[PDB]
Amino acid sequence: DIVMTQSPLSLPVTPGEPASISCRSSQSLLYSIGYNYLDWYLQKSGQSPQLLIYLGSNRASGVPDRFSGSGSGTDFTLKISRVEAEDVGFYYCMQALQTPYTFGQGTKLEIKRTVAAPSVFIFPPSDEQLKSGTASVVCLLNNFYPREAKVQWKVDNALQSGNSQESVTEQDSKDSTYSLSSTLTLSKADYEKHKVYACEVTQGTTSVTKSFNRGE
Amino acid sequence: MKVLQEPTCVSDYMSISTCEWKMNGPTNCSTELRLLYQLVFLLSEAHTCIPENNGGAGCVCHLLMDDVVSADNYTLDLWAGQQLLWKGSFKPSEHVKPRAPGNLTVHDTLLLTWSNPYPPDNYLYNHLTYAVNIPADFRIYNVTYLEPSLRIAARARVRAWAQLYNTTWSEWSPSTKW
Amino acid sequence: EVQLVESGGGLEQPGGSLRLSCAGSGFTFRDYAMTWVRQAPGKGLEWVSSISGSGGNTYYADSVKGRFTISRDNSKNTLYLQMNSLRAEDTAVYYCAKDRLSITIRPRYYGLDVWGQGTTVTVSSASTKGPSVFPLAPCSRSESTAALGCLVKDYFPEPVTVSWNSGALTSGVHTFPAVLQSSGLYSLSSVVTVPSSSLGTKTYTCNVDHKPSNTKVDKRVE
Ligand SMILES: *[C@@H]1O[C@H](CO)[C@@H](O[C@@H]2O[C@H](CO)[C@@H](O)[C@H](O)[C@H]2NC(C)=O)[C@H](O)[C@H]1NC(C)=O
Ligand SMILES: *[C@@H]1O[C@H](CO)[C@@H](O[C@@H]2O[C@H](CO)[C@@H](O)[C@H](O)[C@H]2NC(C)=O)[C@H](O)[C@H]1NC(C)=O
Ligand SMILES: *[C@@H]1O[C@H](CO)[C@@H](O)[C@H](O)[C@H]1NC(C)=O
Repeated sequence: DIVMTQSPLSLPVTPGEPASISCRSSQSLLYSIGYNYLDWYLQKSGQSPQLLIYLGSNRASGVPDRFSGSGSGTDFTLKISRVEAEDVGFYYCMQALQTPYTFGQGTKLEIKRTVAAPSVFIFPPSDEQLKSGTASVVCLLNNFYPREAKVQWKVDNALQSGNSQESVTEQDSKDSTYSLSSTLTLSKADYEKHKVYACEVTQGTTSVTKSFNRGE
Repeated sequence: MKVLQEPTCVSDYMSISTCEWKMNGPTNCSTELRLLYQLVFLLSEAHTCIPENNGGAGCVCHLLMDDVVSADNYTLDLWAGQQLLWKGSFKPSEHVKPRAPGNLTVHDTLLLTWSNPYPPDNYLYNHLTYAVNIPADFRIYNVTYLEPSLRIAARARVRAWAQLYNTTWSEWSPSTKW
Repeated sequence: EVQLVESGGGLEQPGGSLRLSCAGSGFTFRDYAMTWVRQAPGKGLEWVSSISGSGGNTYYADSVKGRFTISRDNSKNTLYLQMNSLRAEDTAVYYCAKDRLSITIRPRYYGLDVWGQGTTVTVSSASTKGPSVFPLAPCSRSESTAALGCLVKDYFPEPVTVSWNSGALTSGVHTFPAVLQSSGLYSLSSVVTVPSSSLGTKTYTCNVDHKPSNTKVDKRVE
């Protein structure tokens, strides 16, 4: 089958700047003159893939003038004239000449925007949860850049370790920030034993610490 | 029932492609035979052509072409009821009989105009060379530029040749009297 | 508009069978070829199967040859992948797509221009557990912008789809990717941000769907 080689894997850029993705097939995808069978797709994580470009350089209905296809035979290029916050996601090329339809590895497009502090919010476990004997405490960091951050849980000044998991969203399409949640898991036993719960968000030269008291 | 002379095809390189075959013993092609065909390309569909009679033993099929480019190649299958008689393939671009030129008009100067029957996006658009005949005895004029005209001072019909190998002459056009 | 809607995904056993489905509206189903694409978690796209608009020709990826079966009903405007004798690496999210117009002598292809929403197949020996949904509310001591949410804990398999006020509230929503807890279940949170002002007037519901257990949970949050 036709091997597609997509390049680069990683594409950091800056909003308003131009951007480029190459694609090299292991054979010619031209059938007749004007008819190369190479397609471009974007996938925003959580969403279904969507066509940008069909047959080398034809724009899909929905696709702005900013996105341009180019190339012939075995050499294809997708141009973005000025990048924007909603261009974030994963870019794929696909040959559609011979089965099996094959895909390039994929490009992660990532926006370099300016630094942002998270809004930090702490959440206690629901009364409803404590019946089932598990107490979950959730810290949330809202709309920050960059993805790098140190979250540390403290239980009455005691630095808990290896009883918490985290998750980050993809880069937001509107404001290019990230959001991160951190989840602490306790036995109901533990949650009664202690009072003051806090999560420390550490970024650069800043350490925000939101807290609550099981009492109030 | 047997195939005496295997299918042979000739396209006009745009819309029609005539395939003919002869048989051992007389056939009613219109009833007994069915020729299915499919452009050898991903996710295409086979289609059906109900033939007609060229004498007793001979059949003819006008296959519809969605235009033709050089790369095209079709798989031909001849059935009688549910019996396969013959398996084959053909490239239409490979045996060409050009379409006839069109509206032959007249106009110091004597200008003759005609229509190139193929549209701009077709290969034969700019690969046709024209022959012009000029009652009693005549005289020919080979036009070999892209413009479909002719000029001079002091029957009259036009035909067409194509820059190909297995090619022939077009039918003559409607004719005018100067 | 022109839509494709998928169904028939859940948890099946290694060695089991499953049948996928693709309802399609807004055109002549029969005129068009259709394609199945699959995406393993983390990994990229992978073409699975394709079929002409007549039913005439089928095309199968090697690693599924003989096992999976492509089929269509052009009166009911529906397309099926008949997954048989499943292995562990059949675990992926499955999409269908409008491929090439095939009625005509020459196919016309304008890309995979319409996509289905996806449906998940998990091939495992553990048992399917519907979700637990607890609210996420601040500890009150009486801020300009408030942060609400729902936590969705202890479910198997994936996926879960989260909504807010039956789709009516989109702004400020962040639904987090699911993590695997070491017990072998999935946890996920979903948070929103609202003005302090509209807290007394407006009401705030989150809509959790877990098709693999046929469970649907609604939590009004306070
Ligand atoms: C081939 O067979 C068909 C069908 O028998 C012939 O066409 C018709 O024949 C019937 C009698 O079977 C006539 O009464 C019809 O009026 C005919 N219809 C038409 C539209 O002609 C056909 O003539 C046969 N052809 C040959 C060459 O033998
Ligand atoms: C046109 O397409 C047909 C496909 O049907 C080709 O015929 C095959 O050619 C290969 C050559 O490697 C042989 O192995 C097969 O026996 C043929 N199969 C069938 C079903 O016909 C043909 O090569 C193509 N080319 C031309 C010039 O017509
Ligand atoms: C003419 O016909 C023969 C059929 O066998 C073929 O080999 C030849 O190459 C044809 N024409 C062209 C232009 O290739």
